[PDB]
Amino acid sequence: DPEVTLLLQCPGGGLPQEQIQAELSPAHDRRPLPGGDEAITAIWETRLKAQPWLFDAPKFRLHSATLAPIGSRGPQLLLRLGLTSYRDFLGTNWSSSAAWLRQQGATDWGDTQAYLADPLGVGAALATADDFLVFLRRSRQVAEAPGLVDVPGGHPEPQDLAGQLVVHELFSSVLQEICDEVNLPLLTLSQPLLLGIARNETSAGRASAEFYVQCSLTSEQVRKHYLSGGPEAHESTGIFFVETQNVRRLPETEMWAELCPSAKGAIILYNRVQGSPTGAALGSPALLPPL
Ligand SMILES: O=C(c1ccc2snnc2c1)N1CCOCC1
Repeated sequence: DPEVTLLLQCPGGGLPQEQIQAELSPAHDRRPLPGGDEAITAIWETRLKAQPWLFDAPKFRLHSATLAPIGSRGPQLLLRLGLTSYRDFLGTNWSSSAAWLRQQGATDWGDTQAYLADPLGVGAALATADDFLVFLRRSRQVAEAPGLVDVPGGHPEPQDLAGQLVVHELFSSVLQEICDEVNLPLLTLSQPLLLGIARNETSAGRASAEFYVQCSLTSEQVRKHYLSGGPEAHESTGIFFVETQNVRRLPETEMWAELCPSAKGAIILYNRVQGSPTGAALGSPALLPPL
C-alpha cells in the first residue's frame, strides 16, 4: 500500500485525551518557498477568479509526534503543531509541482515536508453496538478521491497551557464531524481513543490523526439517523457497514481498491491497535482463526 505510511502506532489499545501533550509553536510552521510565497498567492487568485464563493480557513500543521518509552507513567505523547491554511494547502500539497517542493525541502532543510502546508486531518473507526464499522461513499463529482469509500472525519479549524485546549479541540472535532455527517446524537458516542497517525502519499505526505469511537446504537439505528437528515444533511452519497470480524481481512477484498488513503490508514491502525489480541483467551485458535 504505497499511498499510506504509518507515522505513529499508539500503545495500550490507544491513548485517551488526558495522556496527550501538544506544543503549538511558530517553530513548527511551513518554511517560506525558495522563490517566495508569491507562487501560493498567484494560484489562490486564479482559483477565486473562477470560484469567487470560495473562502480561506486556518488549519493545524503536523510537524512531528514523539511517543514516551512504553510502560511509563505521566504524559505518553507529545504533538508538535504549527498553523497553516486551506490556501497554503492548495498552493503546496495540491500543486502539480508538490514532488519538486519535497526534493527542495530534502536539499535545503533535510526535511521532505519543510515547504508543505501539511494540514492535520482527523478520522474515526466508528463501531456500532452490534459490532460493525461505519463507511461512507464519496460523490463522483468532488475534486479529491471522487467516488471512493471514506470513514467519518474532517480537517479541524483552530479556535501544555495553550496545548491542553488544542488537544481538547482535536478530540472534540472528531465527535463533531460524526454528529454533522452521520447525524448521530452526541450522547450515543464514547470519548475517543487515539489509535495513531497515518500519512497520505498521494497528497504529498499530509497526515491524519485516526481515532476509535464506540456508538451505543446498532447498525440499523445508525442508518435511520443518517438517512432521516435527507440528501442535504450530508456530503457523502451513501452509508454501509462491515462486521468487525471481516475488517481483519479487508486488504484482501475488492473493497480495498475503492478506499481513499486516509480511510486505509484508519482501518490498518484499527486492525493493529484494537484488533490483534496479546493475551491467552482472545489469542486462542477458536477466537483468533489462523490465516
Ligand atoms: O473539506 C474540504 C477539504 C479538503 C482538503 C483539505 S486539506 N485542509 N482542509 C481541507 C478541507 N473540501 C475542499 C473544499 O470544498 C469542500 C470540501
